[PDB]
Amino acid sequence: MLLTRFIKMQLVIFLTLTLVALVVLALFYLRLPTWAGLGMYKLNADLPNSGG
Amino acid sequence: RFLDSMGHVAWFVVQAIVHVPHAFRHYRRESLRLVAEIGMGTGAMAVIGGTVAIIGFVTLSAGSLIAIQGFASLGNIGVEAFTGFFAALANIRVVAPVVTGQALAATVGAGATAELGAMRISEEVDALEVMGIKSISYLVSTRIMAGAIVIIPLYAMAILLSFMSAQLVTTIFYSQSVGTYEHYFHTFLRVDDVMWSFLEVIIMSVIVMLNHCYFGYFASGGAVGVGEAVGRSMRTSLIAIVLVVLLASLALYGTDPNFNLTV
Amino acid sequence: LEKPLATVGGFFKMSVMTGKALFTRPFQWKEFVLQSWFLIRVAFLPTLAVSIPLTVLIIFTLNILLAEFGAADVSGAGAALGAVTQLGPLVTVLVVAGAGSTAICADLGARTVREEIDALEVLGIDPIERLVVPRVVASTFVAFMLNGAVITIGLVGGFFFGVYIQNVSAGAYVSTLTLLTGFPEVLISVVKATLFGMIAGLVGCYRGLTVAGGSKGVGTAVNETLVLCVVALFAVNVVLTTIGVRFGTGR
Amino acid sequence: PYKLAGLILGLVGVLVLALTWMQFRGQFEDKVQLT
Amino acid sequence: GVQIDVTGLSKSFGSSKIWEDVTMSIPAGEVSVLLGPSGTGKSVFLKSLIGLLRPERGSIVIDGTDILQCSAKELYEIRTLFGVLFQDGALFGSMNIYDNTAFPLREHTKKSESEIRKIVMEKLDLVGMPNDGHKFPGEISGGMRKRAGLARALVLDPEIILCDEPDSGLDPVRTAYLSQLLIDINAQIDATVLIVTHNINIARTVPDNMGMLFRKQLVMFGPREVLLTSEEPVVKQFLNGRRIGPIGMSEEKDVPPQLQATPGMPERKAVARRKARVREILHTLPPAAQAAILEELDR
Amino acid sequence: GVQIDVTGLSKSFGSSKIWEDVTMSIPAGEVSVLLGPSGTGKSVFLKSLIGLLRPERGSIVIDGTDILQCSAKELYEIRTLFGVLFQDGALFGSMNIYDNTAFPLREHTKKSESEIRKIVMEKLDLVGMPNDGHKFPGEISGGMRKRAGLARALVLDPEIILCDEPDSGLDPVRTAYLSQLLIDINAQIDATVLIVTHNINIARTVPDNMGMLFRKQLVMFGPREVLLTSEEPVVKQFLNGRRIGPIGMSEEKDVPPQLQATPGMPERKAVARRKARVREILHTLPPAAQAAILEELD
Amino acid sequence: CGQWRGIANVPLPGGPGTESGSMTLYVQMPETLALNANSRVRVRDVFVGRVRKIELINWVPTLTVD
Repeated sequence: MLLTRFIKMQLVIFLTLTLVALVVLALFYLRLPTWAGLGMYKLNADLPNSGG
Repeated sequence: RFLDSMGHVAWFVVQAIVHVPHAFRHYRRESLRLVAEIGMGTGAMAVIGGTVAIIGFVTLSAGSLIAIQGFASLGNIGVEAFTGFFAALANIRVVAPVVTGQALAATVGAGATAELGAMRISEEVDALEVMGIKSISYLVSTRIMAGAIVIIPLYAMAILLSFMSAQLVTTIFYSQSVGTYEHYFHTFLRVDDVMWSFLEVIIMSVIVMLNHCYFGYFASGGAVGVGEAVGRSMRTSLIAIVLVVLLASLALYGTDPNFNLTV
Repeated sequence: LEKPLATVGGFFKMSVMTGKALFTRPFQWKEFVLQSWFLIRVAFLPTLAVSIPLTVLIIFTLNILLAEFGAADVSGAGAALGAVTQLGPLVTVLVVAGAGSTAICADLGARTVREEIDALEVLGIDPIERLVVPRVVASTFVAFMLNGAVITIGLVGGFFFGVYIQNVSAGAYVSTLTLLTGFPEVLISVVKATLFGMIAGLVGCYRGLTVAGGSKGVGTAVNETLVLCVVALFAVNVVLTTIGVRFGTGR
Repeated sequence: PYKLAGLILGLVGVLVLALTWMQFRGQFEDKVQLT
Repeated sequence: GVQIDVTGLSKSFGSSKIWEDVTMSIPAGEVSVLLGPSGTGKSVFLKSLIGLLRPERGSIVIDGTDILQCSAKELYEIRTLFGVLFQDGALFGSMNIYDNTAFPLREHTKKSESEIRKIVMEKLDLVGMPNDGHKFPGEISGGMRKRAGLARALVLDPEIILCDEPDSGLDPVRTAYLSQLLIDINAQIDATVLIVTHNINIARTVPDNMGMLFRKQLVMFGPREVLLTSEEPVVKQFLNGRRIGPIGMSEEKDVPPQLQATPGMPERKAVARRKARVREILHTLPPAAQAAILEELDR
Repeated sequence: GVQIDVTGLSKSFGSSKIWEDVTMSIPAGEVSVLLGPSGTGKSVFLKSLIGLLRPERGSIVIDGTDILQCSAKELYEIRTLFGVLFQDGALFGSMNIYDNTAFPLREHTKKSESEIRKIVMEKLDLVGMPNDGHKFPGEISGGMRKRAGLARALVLDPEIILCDEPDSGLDPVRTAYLSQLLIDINAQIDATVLIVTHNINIARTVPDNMGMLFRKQLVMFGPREVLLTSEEPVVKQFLNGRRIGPIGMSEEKDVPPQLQATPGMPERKAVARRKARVREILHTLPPAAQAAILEELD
Repeated sequence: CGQWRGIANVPLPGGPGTESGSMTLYVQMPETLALNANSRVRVRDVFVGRVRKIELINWVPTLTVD
């Protein structure tokens, strides 16, 4: 049923647009690897006072 | 009357929600067709890009407005390097969700209301009931599933284009340095705000699709009544989107504003 | 591109004829009054219901961000600024394109499919002068008044919300309203409102007079009317905002 | 059963409003007062 | 009642053509009927004769003035002599029946209010709505809508009347009532009534002249006698509602005693001139048709 | 086909009432036609016989199961032996003629693609559209819409078929073609056809049984032999299209030989049963009607 | 209308000094340093009052404090 090959073109172009938009927003605009901590190691420090 | 009207819409939304698994397991092809239709528009609006193009244009306009007014005011005061950060806190919080919601309401909601009203007038709802097919499950639940599937890419594109427009307007038209803008933006933007905004937008889109499908499913008065259905559905969508964003922002940042500059 | 360009040319020709009828033929007081009241009654309650939560949200965001910044005494200033330069015109755009433009398009489509336009035409009456001109004038008048009401209600609601919830100072609010707002801002707001009303009325009337009949013609006409109004009003708002901030109060 | 679902929807709306008001006022979290 | 001369008229929507070369001559005061298979665009033709549409070619000479060339300023007077009834009546929903009828009188003439009231009441009573003038178009039936549209078209004393499908959405009894009313008005006013319909009960009893459109062409036009006794396959098939012949399954693949005016109504003048023109055509007619028409005229 | 037995039906939209009291007995396998003036609510009656509307009282007993009060699963099982021909076809514009035709037997039957294609093509050739299966509902005329609606209503081999104003938007010639197709359909699959209309060609050549609605009531129902020779003023007036009679100008004031099936078709079994029923009824008619019917039977 | 001094100088409701039992004082300042009405009256740096009117009588500014 259906599969008119015109709806399929719309579906694939929409999926490509979705993937590109999500990757660009997550990498270059939100920096998800930095927010999560990808490629980053943890360090600690002790302060006499916070200093704000 | 008023209580009965509320009960009618409550019954409609309950019936549409409970039939989502049935549509998911039995109407996959209809869901894919509706997803393609919503993502690429229909009619004479599908040649200009459909819902994607309208969302993009309106979000670009909103981001341009934010960047222009913010840079103007901050330059007049003098502290104009904050614009970047300001722009972020204008997009995620109050502008981009509401504007994307209104544009999505207009395009997709009016299209769905028109389609359902046309089917009601053309007696295709009766044709569906004659073949022993759940009309509400076939139409409204499939529309809701398609809208829930399609809202996330649409809002991601809207956020991306609003950020891009604000950055381009600030750092090209007003010739601010890209480094300062990017630093303040990436320093004073929290991904938690973006994720909660995405949840707000998903809830808002589900409510909008429910309201528009309700107005389109119970249309009456021939081809003339479809237009009045679209108008009433649009008014209700405006009110619902604004209320949803207000309540969500009040709940999320009521006690912790999730923003720190001073000590 | 040929078909959209031809439709744009038809819209321009219809608007030109509308202006010629407005400045040449006698005005229709009765139809203007009726359409003004109709547009008021279809877009008054949604106007408040969209403006009040939106201005409350913006005031809440501004107050929390300023309190974290530490300079919460200037909360009124921005509170006025946006509410005169963006919130008013944009709420007017939304509630006019959604309610009044769609209502006008639906009404003229109803008259077209019922052959009332041809009924007017066979009696020698030009449809434009009798119908479109009062509708556009009423749309402009209603948009102007609704923009004024939006700005006033938004300012008062922001004051009450901030003072009675976030414990900001009332004096620091009412005495900083005029800090970044003056005659340029209210003037550009009025210009925006009038232009938005005129454009919305023109697009609604043009789409209503060219409805496709059938069973989905009026619904498609209303949907396209709304989309065109939204896009055009947002573009015009961007242009007018740039022009207005060129003559800014702070500079 | 229209009026039954209308009452359910109204109760859901009122409860959502009350819950978001309490979250805005921070009634859920407990804090101690010092003078 | 005035003559219409349609010559070489053609129309086309897009690349598709509705019809072409519709060469006819609608007489003065004679109820003509245009009929054909549904989907041949016959309301298009009726609308073209007044100027609501623009035919691609041809001419429509009414009272010596070409409609397709005269500017919009002259048309303001040209359409003073018309009266048009639309399918649904095309009334105005914002005003009642009384105002719907009085609208042309309040628009064109400068008559006093009493004169307007007298004319509107007289014309409303003439169509069978004597005390039903205070109602609205949204709360009246289709037949009453057609009656009120006629009463709106009968106040300016027209010289041409165009009726668009006076049978749509009506059962045969009410269609017969409306046809009797149309014969009454053509007897009283002599107002060149032209009717478009695919109905047959209208096409056997009401008209004086008739013509058929088929396959985007006019197969023939003429008086009642020449057509009701014509051995042409298309006309013989359609005028009886048959099944074998030119007319196909759908568009994709392709005498009865004429109605008399009621007693107390003046004599119709269209019958005499129609019979004279029929005698001329009989001079031109084939022998079998000649004999049939001569038998008919001697009754 | 199966017999429908309407009993004491009544409908009302608010204070206004559509009809008052309708009692029928629609015989199995026979084409029946319900007539009346304009605005008598015949399409409401056609809707109610499948349950799309809810009459206030009365009963509509299909087989032995009163469907006016039954569980929704009972209704959805009943409506497999039904078929409705709406005024415009009520096709779905999103899919072509082939998909619109194959939709009912894809939603109900567990058939393969080959058998589905075979039955759909057979039903398309039956309604005379052998190669118009890939076109869309907007690319075809009204008559082709009615053809496709019929072909879609025939795929489930219904025991009842409903037809709503087949004359609407059709000239007399194409209406004659469609009526011939309806008679052929009743001859081949032997399905109880019901038609609501006011067309007089249909009312005088097509049916086997006829009923008349006027002033919100059923004046009478019966076979064509009985009704065509009726002395009742309303029936005689409407069937002869007269102007003088009870029927007013508007709602405010309120024996043809029949047409046989195409040669090559199986014998339309409803003719013999209609003759037998009218022969049994014959002893309760006025003498002139009795004489006319007796002459017609021979 | 005649005494209209702007939206900053209108006495506003709510806050300290508006409830019943609030006392009214007159403060004869030498110069008000462009002070507006609805400003805060502070005792020990605690917001405990509001200034109502800043009228000028015989060229010496007198403040009405609640």
